[PDB]
Amino acid sequence: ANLLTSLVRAHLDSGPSTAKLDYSKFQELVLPHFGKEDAGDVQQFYDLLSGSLEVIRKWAEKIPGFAELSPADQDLLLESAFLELFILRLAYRSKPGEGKLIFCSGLVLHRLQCARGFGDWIDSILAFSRSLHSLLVDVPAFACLSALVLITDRHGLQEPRRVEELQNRIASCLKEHVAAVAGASCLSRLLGKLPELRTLCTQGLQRIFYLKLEDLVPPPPIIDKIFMDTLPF
Amino acid sequence: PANLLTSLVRAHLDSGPSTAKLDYSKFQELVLPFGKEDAGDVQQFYDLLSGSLEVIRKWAEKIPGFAELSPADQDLLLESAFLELFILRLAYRSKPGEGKLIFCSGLVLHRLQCARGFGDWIDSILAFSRSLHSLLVDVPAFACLSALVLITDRHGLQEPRRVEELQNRIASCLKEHVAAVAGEPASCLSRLLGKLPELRTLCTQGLQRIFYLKLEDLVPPPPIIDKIFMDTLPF
Ligand SMILES: CCCCCCCCC(=O)c1c(O)cc(O)cc1CC(=O)OCCCCC
Repeated sequence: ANLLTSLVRAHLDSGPSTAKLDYSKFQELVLPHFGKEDAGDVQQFYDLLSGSLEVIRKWAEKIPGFAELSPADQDLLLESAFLELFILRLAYRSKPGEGKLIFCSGLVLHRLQCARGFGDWIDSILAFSRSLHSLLVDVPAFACLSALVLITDRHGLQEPRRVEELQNRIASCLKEHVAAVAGASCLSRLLGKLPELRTLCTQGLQRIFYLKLEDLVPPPPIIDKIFMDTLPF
Repeated sequence: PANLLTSLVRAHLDSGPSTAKLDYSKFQELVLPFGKEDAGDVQQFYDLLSGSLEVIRKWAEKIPGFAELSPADQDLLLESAFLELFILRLAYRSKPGEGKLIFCSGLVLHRLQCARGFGDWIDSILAFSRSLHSLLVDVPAFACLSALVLITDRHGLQEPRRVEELQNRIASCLKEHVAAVAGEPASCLSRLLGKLPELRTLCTQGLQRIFYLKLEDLVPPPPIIDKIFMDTLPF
């Protein structure tokens, strides 16, 4: 499809390549102090979230149909899927067999260097990464899946039908791809790990909560809004 | 002083169950099985919190001077210390060598009957309990310590100087007692006061737990607990 192709093109451009990969800050051993954290750690965690939202936003803008949705709805979909997309993209691009977190900017960091800012949450993501990797999801299948996480019903959409339309479009594109390379199943197996993912988002909210409590540095505003809008109260 | 100390001790003892009005009817140390957390666990956790609330208020009312602070400041101090006090009184009352949580009603429960509702937080409390017990804090020393958790600076007080005054009064009372029983005139005291910052950290774990449960939203919190959660979030 030209669609599939546009999805893959959007996806690949939204992450880095082996070249663009940044070992400038990477250290294979750091001796941190567990269960505590300073302002640098907290800022870097927030900055990694921020930059991921910026990248995810540009990625979404290249999904055909997405940019013509209402602004409100664009924001709503992005904000509602952000954490879920952050984790999924992180898990898919990282290298858990080496303890390597690879973020969308190309920044590579070791699990121990992420321990301070992220807490447990980073270990939990790596476990998810390993589990997502054992499914062997190829790039076009993934390029579709990720878009379907974004383009989905959310409460408060102004034009849910347009969203549902686009959702169907992308579903068909995926279905078609997984038929073409076969020559319902992997999918049921994929959906099997969604609870891991729902839990992982939850861990993210808890970690933001905790850091907000700590208040060493204030969250960026859009991250802060997402945190708050996600809360049912 | 003096008689202050005596009023503190009297308030403290009257605010908890007698060794003989203790309730083991619900105690079971063997809990088969997990996994996750059902709704009966969440309600019991909220109910246990609730039950300490009214008791801590009557306890505070018997601290000399406390009723002579502004009503607004009274509410603020209670709400801001509820969690810390709940934990401190629990940690002191309970028996961590045996896994026994003893609540202010007299209800005795095993750490595994509290795990589902409280999560990690109960282990953290028990660790604190064990550590508070190694200090061998006698009842008057404790009767003072608890009051000092309540009577302390908080943001929004109308008369912080008066709160400070009463705080100092109680501090002196404590200092004096710990000198009169340890060897005059500190280590033990600086070790006692060491527990207050730990207690804040445990309050934090409580908020995190309430957050998480509010997120899960099996059962909603009681409004007054909910209000305390919300008022004591700086946002
Ligand atoms: C785990 C609790 C989720 C239930 C919360 C209900 C609201 C969900 C929602 O639609 C919503 C929104 O309308 C705007 C937002 O900015 C955020 C959300 C929350 C949402 O997308 O679910 C969890 C992940 C949030 C960050 C990607």
